[PDB]
Amino acid sequence: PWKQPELDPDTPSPIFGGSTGGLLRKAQVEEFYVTTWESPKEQIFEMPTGGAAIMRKGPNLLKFARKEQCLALTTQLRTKFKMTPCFYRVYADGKVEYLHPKDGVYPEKVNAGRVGVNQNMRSIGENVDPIKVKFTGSQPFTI
Amino acid sequence: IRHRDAIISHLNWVSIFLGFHSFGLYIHNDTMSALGRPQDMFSDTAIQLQPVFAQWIQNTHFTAPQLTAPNALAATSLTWGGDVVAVGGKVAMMPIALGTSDFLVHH
Amino acid sequence: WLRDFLWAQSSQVIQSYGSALSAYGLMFLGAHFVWAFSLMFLFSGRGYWQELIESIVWAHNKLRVAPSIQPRALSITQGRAVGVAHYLLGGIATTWSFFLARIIAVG
Amino acid sequence: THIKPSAQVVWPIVGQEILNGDVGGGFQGIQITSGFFQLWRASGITSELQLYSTAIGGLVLAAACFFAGWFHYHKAAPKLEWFQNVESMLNHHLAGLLGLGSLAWAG
Amino acid sequence: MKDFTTYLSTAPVVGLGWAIFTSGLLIEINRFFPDPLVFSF
Amino acid sequence: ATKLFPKFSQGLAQDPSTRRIWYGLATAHDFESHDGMTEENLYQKIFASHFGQLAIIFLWTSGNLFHVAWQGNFEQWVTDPIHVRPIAHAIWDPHFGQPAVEAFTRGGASGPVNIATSGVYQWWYTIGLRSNQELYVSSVFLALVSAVFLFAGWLHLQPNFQPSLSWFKDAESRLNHHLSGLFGVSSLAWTGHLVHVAIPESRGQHVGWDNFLSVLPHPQGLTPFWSGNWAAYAQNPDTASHAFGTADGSGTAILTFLGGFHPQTQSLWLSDMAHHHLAIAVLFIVAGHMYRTNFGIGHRLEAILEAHTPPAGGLGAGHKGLFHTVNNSLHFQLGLALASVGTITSLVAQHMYSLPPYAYLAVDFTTQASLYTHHQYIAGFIMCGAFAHGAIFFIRDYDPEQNKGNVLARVLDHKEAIISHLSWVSLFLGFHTLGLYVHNDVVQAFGTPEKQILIEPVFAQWIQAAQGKSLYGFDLLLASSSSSAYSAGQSLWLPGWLEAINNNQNSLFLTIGPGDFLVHHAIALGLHTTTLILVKGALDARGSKLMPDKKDFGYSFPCDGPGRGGTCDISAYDAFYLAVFWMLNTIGWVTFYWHWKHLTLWQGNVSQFDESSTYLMGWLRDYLWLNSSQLINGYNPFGMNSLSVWAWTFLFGHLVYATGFMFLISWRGYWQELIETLVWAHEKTPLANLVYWKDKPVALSIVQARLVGLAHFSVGYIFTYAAFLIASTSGRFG
Amino acid sequence: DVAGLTPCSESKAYNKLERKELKTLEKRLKKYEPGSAPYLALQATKERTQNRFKNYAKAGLLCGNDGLPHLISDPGLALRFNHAGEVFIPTFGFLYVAGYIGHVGRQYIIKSKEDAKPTDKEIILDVPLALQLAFQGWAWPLAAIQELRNGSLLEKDENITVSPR
Ligand code: CLA
Ligand code: CLA
Ligand code: CLA
Ligand code: CLA
Ligand code: CLA
Ligand code: CLA
Ligand SMILES: CC1=C(C/C=C(\C)CCC[C@H](C)CCC[C@H](C)CCCC(C)C)C(=O)c2ccccc2C1=O
Repeated sequence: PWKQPELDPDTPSPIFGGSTGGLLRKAQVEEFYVTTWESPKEQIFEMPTGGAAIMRKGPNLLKFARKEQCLALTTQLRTKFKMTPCFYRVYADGKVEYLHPKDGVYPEKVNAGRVGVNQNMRSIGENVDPIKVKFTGSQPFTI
Repeated sequence: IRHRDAIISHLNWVSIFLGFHSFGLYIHNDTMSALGRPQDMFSDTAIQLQPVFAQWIQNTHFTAPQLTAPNALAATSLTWGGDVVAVGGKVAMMPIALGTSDFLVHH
Repeated sequence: WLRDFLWAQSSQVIQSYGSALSAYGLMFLGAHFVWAFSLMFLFSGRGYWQELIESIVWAHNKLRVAPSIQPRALSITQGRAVGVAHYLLGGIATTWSFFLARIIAVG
Repeated sequence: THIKPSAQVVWPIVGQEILNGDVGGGFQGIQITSGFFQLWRASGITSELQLYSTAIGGLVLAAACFFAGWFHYHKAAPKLEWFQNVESMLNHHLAGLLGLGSLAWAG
Repeated sequence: MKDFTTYLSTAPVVGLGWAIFTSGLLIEINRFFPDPLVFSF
Repeated sequence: ATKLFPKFSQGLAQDPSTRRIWYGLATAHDFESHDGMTEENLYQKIFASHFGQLAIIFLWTSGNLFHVAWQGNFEQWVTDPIHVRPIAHAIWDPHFGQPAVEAFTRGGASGPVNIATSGVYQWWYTIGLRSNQELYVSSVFLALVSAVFLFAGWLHLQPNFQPSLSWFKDAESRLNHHLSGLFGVSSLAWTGHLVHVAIPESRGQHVGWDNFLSVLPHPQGLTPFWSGNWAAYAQNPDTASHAFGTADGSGTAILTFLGGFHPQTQSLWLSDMAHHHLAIAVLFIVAGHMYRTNFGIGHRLEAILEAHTPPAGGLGAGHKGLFHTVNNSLHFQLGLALASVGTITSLVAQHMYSLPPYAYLAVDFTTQASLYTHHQYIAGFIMCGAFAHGAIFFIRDYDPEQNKGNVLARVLDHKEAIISHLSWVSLFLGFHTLGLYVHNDVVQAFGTPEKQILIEPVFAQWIQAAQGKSLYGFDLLLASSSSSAYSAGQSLWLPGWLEAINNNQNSLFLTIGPGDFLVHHAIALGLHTTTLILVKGALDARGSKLMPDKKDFGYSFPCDGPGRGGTCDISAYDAFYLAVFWMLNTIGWVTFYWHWKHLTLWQGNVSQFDESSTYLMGWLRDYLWLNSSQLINGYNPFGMNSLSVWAWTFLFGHLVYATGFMFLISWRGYWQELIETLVWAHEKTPLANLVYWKDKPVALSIVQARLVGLAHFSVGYIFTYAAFLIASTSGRFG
Repeated sequence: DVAGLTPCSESKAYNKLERKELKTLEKRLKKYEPGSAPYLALQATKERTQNRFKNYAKAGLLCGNDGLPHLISDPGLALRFNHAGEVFIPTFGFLYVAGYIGHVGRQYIIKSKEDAKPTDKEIILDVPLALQLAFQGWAWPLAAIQELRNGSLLEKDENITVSPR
C-alpha cells in the first residue's frame, strides 16, 4: 500500500482452544504463514485448519502452515464480514515477507503500478510445435 | 472436528493392525499349507486361537434359563447349545460350534 | 474358500441349464457382465470419452445427423457414480444368483 | 415340508415356461425365497380370499397415502413450526406408531 | 390437457410408449409364431 | 533439495518428496527429456543401452543353458523324449517342508526340481545338443559373448570412440548391412550348422568340434554345389519309419522339401529347415545390395519416397518428406520396429503350434501351451508399445511444415473419420457378438439348444479346403487332382502336406465349427477395439477439441483439472493405459480359445468344444470350472500334490489383480489426506518423532497411479493365467 | 451336404436331441394329473417342441456332428443351396428396418433444427410430426440415394467442426 505494514507478534490471538490441523514441524524448519486483521467487534468465525474460533475486538493474529489456508481465511473474512486481512510469510531465520496485498489494493484491482510478467503476446495455439524446440531446455509456452 | 486428525490416524492404525493380524494370518495359513507344514497353521489342530470369549458367552447364555432367567422354560435360542430341533427330516436349528476359522472370519 | 466354498458350490449355478434354476445361472452370467461393465466407468476418465464423442459428433455432422442437444461425456462424479452402481449391482446379483441356485438345488 | 413355496408364474413365450418348475402340490412356478408363505402362516391366513382382501386393502391404503401426499403438499401444507415439534413427534411415534401398532399386532 | 399432452410429449414417456409397442409386437409375433429361426413362409 | 539420485533431471533433484524416487525411476531411460543433453549423446546412450540389453539377453539364455546342464535331466530326456518330464532348475527353499520336498522330487532327481515348460529341451535336442558338457560349454561361450558385449557397450561409449550423429543416420548402409549380414549370412551360418551337426545328429552320427572338418555332410561332397546338380542333395531323404536318436531308417539328404511332419516325432524335418534357412539366407543376401552405400550403385530411400507419389492427387503430396520424418524421429522407428516385431511374434505363436519345428514338442502339451501364451502376450504388449511410441512421435517430433500434404498430414486431416469408422466397426462387432452369445446362452438355458444361432465358418473352411483339407468337402485347389495348384508340385510337398493337413491329431488346420467362428469374431472385436483406442490416442495426441494444446503438455500428463466439464485421462498415455486393459482382454480371449480347443483335442473330446464353445456358460463351466479342479487341489488340508506351487501362484495372481484394483479405483485425494493424518500422527508422538524422514511422504501421482495399477493388473493377469494353464495342462498330461 | 454338414432331416444326432427333449418333457408331464393346468402347459410345451423340430427340418437346415443346426453364410453358396433365407434375406430385412429408423431420425433432426430452440423439440418430442415421419419412411432407400445424388445428404467439410491438428 502507501506503507507496507510490519508484522507484530505481540498482537493477541483469537479465542480458540487446541488445534490439530495447525503448525507441524515445517513451521520450525521451513516458512510458516501468519494472517493478521483488525476486527471491529467480537465475532465467531471458522478456521480452515479445524473447527471454530472467536476473534477478539481489535488486532487478531493467526498462524498457518500453508499459504492456501491463509488465503482461504482471507477470502472467508472478506466475503463474510468484509474484513480486508493480510498475511506475511516468516522463514526459519525470521525473515518476514509481505504476500497478499502487494500494492495494498488487492489483486482484483489494477492500481496502475504493477508490471505484467509471464505474459505471452501471442494467442494460445500459435505456439511452436515441440519438434521446433528440442534439446534446448525451452518449452513452447516459455518463449 | 478439532481432533479429527487424531481420530483418523488412530482408526487408520487399528485398521492396518486388524488387516495384518487377520489377512496375514490367512496368507500364513495358505503358505504353510502349500509349504507342507500342517502343524504350523493357525487351525483348530495346529495352533488353537479359539474364541474363548464367544464360547464363554455361548455357555453362559445356554445356562441363562438355569440360574439367571429361572422363569424361562428353555434357552432363548438353540445356537448356544442343547439338543437339535429338526422338522420334516431337515435340521431346523442345532448348536453352532465356534473355532479357529470362526475367530479368523469374525476378526 | 476358493475350492471348498466357491468351487465346491456354484456347480449348481453352472449346471442349472435345462432346468427351472437356469435363469439364476443366466442372471449369474449377466451379473458377471455388469460387474465387468462397471470397471471402465471406474477406470479411465472423461477426456478420452469426450474426444471419442467429438469424433462421433464429426461423423454425425458429416451426415447432418448431429443432435441439437450437444452430446457430452459423463461427469467425473457421474462416471464414478455409474461405475459404483454397476459394480454393486453386478456383485449383489452374482451373490444372489449363486446363493439362490446353490441353496435351491441342494437345499 | 414337501411343497416348495412358489408365488411367481411366468408366461410361456420363448421357452421361459421351463422356469415354472415343479414346486409340488400340482403347481408350476418360481420357487420364492421371500418367506411370505411362513409370514402368512404366522398371521393365520388360510385361504386365498384373505390374501385377496389384504391386497385390496393395501391398494386402498396406497391410494389413501398418495392422496395424503397430494393433499398435505398442494392443499394443506404444514408449516415449519408443525415439523419442528420434535417432542410431539417423538411422543406420538413412541406411543401410537410403535406402541399402538405392537398392541394391535399382539391383539 | 395440453400441459398433460406436452408431458406425454416428453422423451421418457414416448420412449416408454415405443418400448411397450415394440415389446408387445415382438412378443405377440413370437407367441403366434412359436420359435422362429428359419425364414420359410 | 538438489539430491544426487536424479542426476539426469535437475527439476526432479529439487523435489523434497518421495515422488522424486518414483519419477527418478520411471524417467530413467527417457533421455529426450533429460536436461542439458544433445542428439549425439542420446544416440550414444541408445547404443550403450542396446549393448546392455543384448548382454542381458545372452546372460539369461546362458543361465538357462547352465541351469539345464546343472541340476537337470537333459541326457535322460534325450534317451526318452516322451516319458520323463524336463527339469528347469533345482529348488533350494529353506521355507519348504518335508512333504513339499517329497512332492517336488520328479523326473528322477535327487531333490526338488521344476518341470520345464520353456521348450529348451526339445529345441536343443532338435539342433543337435545331446550331452551336458555341450550345454556347459555353450553356457560359458554365451557368458563370454555377454562379456564382450559389455566390452562393446563400454568401449563405444568411451571418448574418441563414440559414433557421430550422422553415423546412426546412415539409413541405407545400416539397411544394407543388417539385411546382408544380420539376416543373410547369419541364416547361412545357421543352415550350415544345421547341415553339419543337426541332420547327422538326427541320423545317429555324432558331429562335434573334435570330429569336425573330417565328417562329410553329404556323400557327394560339395561337387553338386559347384556343378549346379543341387538335386543330388534332395535324393535320399529320411523314411517315415526313422528314429530321431538312431540311424534306423535314415537317409542322405541335407536339403529337401519333404512337406508335412516327421512321423516319429510329429515335427518338421531337419533337412526342410536347413533348406528353408538356406533359401532365406540367399534371398536376404540378394536383397541386401539394394540401398545406396558409398559405392556408385544402390537405391536412395529419400528418392524412392519422393518418387512414390500417386498422380491426380490421390495421396496429395504422396510419401514426400517422410525420409527426414523417419530419420529424425527415433519414436517413429521405434513404433515401426515394435509393430513389426509384434506381428512377427504373433506369427510365431500362430505357426509354432500348427507347425512344430522341434522334435517331440507336439506331445508336450504344457510346453506348447506356455509357449503360445507367452508369445501372444509379448506380441500384444509390444503392439501396444508400438502404438504408444507412435503417439510419442506425434507429440514430440512431428513438424507439419516438413511433411505438408503427405500421407501423415492426410491421416491427421481425416483422423475423425478413421476414429469414427473404427468405433463403428468395434460397436458392431461387440453388439452382435454379445447378442449372439447371450442368445445362445439363453437358448441353452431353456433346455432346447437347437434354437441357438450357429453360423458355419464357411470362409475359413473354404480356405482350408483350398489348402488341402478334404473334410469340409468342396472341389477347390489342393483337394482335386484336376486343379493346376495340385498338379504343380504334386511330387514336391503335397504328398506330405496333405498327409499332415488331413490328420486330425495334430494342430495343423484344426476343424472349426460355429463356436470357432464366434470366438474368432470376438478376437476381431478385441483387435478392432484396441486399435480404435490406440489410434484415438495417437491421432489426438497433439491436439483435440477439448485440448487443442496437447502437444505443449507432453505425452504423459494427468489431466487439465475439472474445468471444461472434466479432463481426466485425456493424454495419449492414458489411452495407451486403457488399451493395455483391452489388449489383456483380447489376448486372454485368444489364449482361452487356444487352451480350450487344444485341451479338447488332446483329450479326444473335440465334440465337447464344438457343442460347448457356442455359449458362454460352457466357457465358464467346461473350461474355467472343469479344468480348475486339479489346480485348486494343489494344496489342501487333505495333503499336497505337485501342483501346490501353481495353486499358490494362482491365488498370488488373483491377489495382485486385486491390488491393481486397489490402485485403480481410488485416484489421489483420499490417500493424500490419509498421508497428511499419518504425518501428524508420526510428528505428534513420543519415542518415534526423533527419527524423521528426509523426503516428505506424498500420495502417488495420478499418472503414477495409473502406471502402478496397470502393472499390478498385468502381473496378476499373467500369473493367474500362467498358473491355470500350466496346472491344467500338466495335472492330466505329460 | 456343404461344409461337411448333414441335413437336419437325414441327421442322426438331431433325432437324439429331439428324443431327449421329448423324454424329459414326458418325465415332467407324468408327475401331474391329465386334467390339470400344469399338464396342459407341459403338453403345449411338448407340442411346441415337436413343431419346432419339424419346422427346422424340411427347410434346408444343416447340422454337423451334434444335431444343432448350422447357418450357411456366404451368398451364392446360400443362393444355390436353398440357404438364402438363413442370413441373406434377414440382413436385407434388417437393413430395411435400420435404414427406416435412421431416415426417420434424420428427418426429425433436420425438421426440428429449423425452429427456435431446437433442443426443446429434441427433449420434448413433437408427437404428430414424429408419427407423420414414422408413416412416411416406407421408401427410405429411394429418398436416401436421391439426397445422396443432390448432395443434401452430405455436409461440406468447410462447415463441419474440425479438431485442431
Ligand atoms: C466385459 C466388460 C466390458 C464391456 C462389455 C465393454 C463394452 C464397451 N466398451 Mg469398454 N472397457 C472395459 C470393459 C468393458 N467394456 C474395461 C474394463 C476397460 C478398461 C478401463 C475398457 C476400456 C474401454 C475403452 C478405452 C473403450 C471401450 C469401449 C467400449 C465399447 C466397445 C464397442 C463394442 O464392443 O460394442 C458394444 C458392445 C457391448 C457389449 C456394449 C454393451 C451393450 C449391451 C449390448 C447392452 C445394451 C443395453 C441392453 C439392451 C439392456 C438395456 C437395459 C439396461 C441399460 C438396463 C463398449 C461400449 C470403446 C468405445 O467407446 O467404443 C466406441 C472405447 O473407446 N472400453
Ligand atoms: C482385495 C483387494 C485389496 C487389498 C488387499 C487392498 C489393500 C489395502 N487397501 Mg484397499 N481397496 C481396494 C482393494 C484392495 N486394497 C479397492 C478396489 C478399493 C477401492 C474402493 C480400495 C479402497 C481402499 C481405501 C479407501 C482404503 C484402503 C486401504 C487399504 C489397506 C488395508 C488396510 C490393511 O490392513 O492393509 C494391510 C495390507 C494388506 C492386507 C495387503 C496384503 C498384506 C500381505 C498379508 C503381505 C504381508 C507383508 C508381506 C509378508 C511383506 C512382503 C515382503 C516383500 C516386500 C519382500 C491396504 C494397503 C486403507 C488404508 O490405506 O489403510 C487403512 C484405506 O483407507 N483401500
Ligand atoms: C400417534 C400418531 C401418529 C402416528 C401413528 C404416525 C405415523 C406415521 N408418521 Mg407421523 N406424526 C405425528 C403423529 C403420528 N404419526 C405427529 C403428531 C406429528 C407432528 C409432530 C408427526 C409428524 C411426522 C413427520 C414429519 C413424518 C411422519 C411420518 C410418519 C410415518 C412413519 C413411517 C412409518 O412408520 O410407516 C408406517 C406406515 C404405516 C403403518 C402404513 C399406514 C399409514 C397410515 C395411513 C397412517 C395412519 C396414522 C395417522 C397419523 C392417522 C392420522 C391421520 C388422519 C388425519 C387421517 C407413519 C405413517 C413420516 C411420513 O411422512 O410418512 C409418510 C414423516 O416424515 N410423522
Ligand atoms: C524396443 C523397446 C522399447 C524401447 C527402446 C523403449 C524406450 C522408451 N519408452 Mg517405451 N514401451 C515399450 C518398449 C520400448 N520402449 C513397450 C513394449 C511398451 C508397452 C508396455 C512401452 C510403453 C511406453 C510408454 C507408455 C512410455 C514409454 C516411454 C519410453 C521412454 C522411457 C524409458 C526410460 O528410460 O525409462 C525407464 C522406465 C522404467 C524403468 C519403467 C519400467 C517399469 C516397468 C513397467 C516395471 C516392470 C513390471 C513389473 C513390476 C516387473 C516385476 C514383476 C513382478 C512379478 C516381480 C523411452 C524412450 C515413455 C516416454 O517416452 O516418455 C514420454 C512413456 O511415456 N514407452
Ligand atoms: C553386416 C554387418 C553388421 C552386422 C552383422 C550387425 C549386427 C548388429 N547390429 Mg548393426 N550396423 C552395421 C552393420 C552390422 N550390424 C552398420 C554398417 C551400421 C552403421 C550404418 C550399423 C548400425 C547399427 C546400430 C545403430 C545398431 C546396430 C545394432 C546391431 C545388432 C542388432 C540386434 C541383434 O543382435 O539382432 C537380433 C535380431 C536378429 C538376429 C534377427 C531379427 C529377428 C527376426 C524376427 C528373425 C528371427 C529369426 C528366427 C525366426 C528366430 C531365431 C531365434 C529363436 C530360434 C530363439 C546386431 C548385433 C543395434 C545394437 O547396438 O544392438 C542391439 C543398434 O542399435 N547396428
Ligand atoms: C436416428 C438418429 C441417428 C442416426 C441417423 C445416427 C447415425 C450414425 N451414428 Mg449415431 N447415435 C444416435 C443416433 C443416430 N445415429 C444416438 C441416439 C446415439 C446415442 C446412443 C448414437 C451413438 C453413436 C455412436 C457411439 C456411434 C454412432 C455412429 C453412427 C454412424 C453409424 C451408423 C449406425 O447405425 O451407428 C450405430 C448407431 C447406434 C448403435 C446408436 C443407436 C441409438 C438408438 C438406439 C437409435 C436412436 C433412434 C432415434 C431415437 C430415432 C428418432 C426418431 C424421431 C422421430 C423420434 C451413423 C453416422 C458410429 C460412427 O461414428 O460411425 C461412423 C459410432 O461410433 N452413433
Ligand atoms: C464409457 C464411459 C463414458 C462414455 C459413456 C457415456 C457418455 C454414457 C452413455 C449412456 C448411454 C447413451 C445410455 C443408453 C444406452 C442405450 C442407447 C440404451 C438402450 C437401448 C436399447 C433398449 C435398444 C463416459 O462418459 C465416462 C465418464 C466418466 C468416467 C467413465 C466414463 C466411461 O467409462
